[PDB]
Amino acid sequence: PAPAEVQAATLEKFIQGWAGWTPDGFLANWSEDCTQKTLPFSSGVPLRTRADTEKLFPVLMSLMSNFTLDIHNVVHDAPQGKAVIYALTKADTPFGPYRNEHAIFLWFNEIGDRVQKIEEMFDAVVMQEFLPKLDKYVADNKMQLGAKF
Amino acid sequence: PAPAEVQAATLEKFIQGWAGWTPDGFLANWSEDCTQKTLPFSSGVPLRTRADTEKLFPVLMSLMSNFTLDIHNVVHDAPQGKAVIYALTKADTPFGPYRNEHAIFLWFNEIGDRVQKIEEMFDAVVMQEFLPKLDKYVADNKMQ
Repeated sequence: PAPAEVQAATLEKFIQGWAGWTPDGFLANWSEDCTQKTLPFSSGVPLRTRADTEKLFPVLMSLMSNFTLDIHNVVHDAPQGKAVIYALTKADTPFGPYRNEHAIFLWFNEIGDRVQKIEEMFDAVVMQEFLPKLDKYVADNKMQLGAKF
Repeated sequence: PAPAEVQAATLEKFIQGWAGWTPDGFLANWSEDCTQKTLPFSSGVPLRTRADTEKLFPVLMSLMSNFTLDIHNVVHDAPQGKAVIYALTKADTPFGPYRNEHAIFLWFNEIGDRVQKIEEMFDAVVMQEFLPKLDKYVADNKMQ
């Protein structure tokens, strides 16, 4: 129900904040009550709060250097306040080269200046080797995040 | 630009034909030059032509009974003539229960009454168990 030009500006700011690869710069575009869901539902990963996200992303971005974002497809449904992005990522990690692809569904808030809900499906076969190394990493350094992956 | 209502009718006919309610079926809504892409790109699967799909669907259909389609999200970008669907499927197969989830990206043709190309990302971890069973079934029975 937010204006389309307001939604489109948030969509671009969301992409630029993601490509900038800073926690504050990316989380600028998320509302205070934004949740993240990992798809598929069969994976059984619980919803992540904004507080979970604020702990996970600094760990993520400190371990992924030379981050590169390739935007492949953007689909914006302004009357519904929804958008979809298919993107490809790459980076260097202590665990070796990182390669991922994302299908990200977004919901804008009523004002349209923030993202209120995120559902994300990614390269699950490749990530079933990388994400557990992240969790083992967090445990070995006693970083006690209260959130996994 | 293709009208949003024309595109929406194709979107609904695509979903209804996928669920099996439409007459003329799933493939009547695709252009003659429609292709299907298996996401992610890292999987290295070449595009499936319309002829490949017409060969492939009778094999899946024969192996799948009680097919059920659950639509979770539809995102329609009428200005660009694009749409995204997130759906959940289930069926009974000779290999046991089938469970899949789909993130399907759709491009409509210029007029808007047909699907011009498809890019699909599915439950890859679960499909790594199911898809090679299909190839073994095809090979064991000397198909194609």
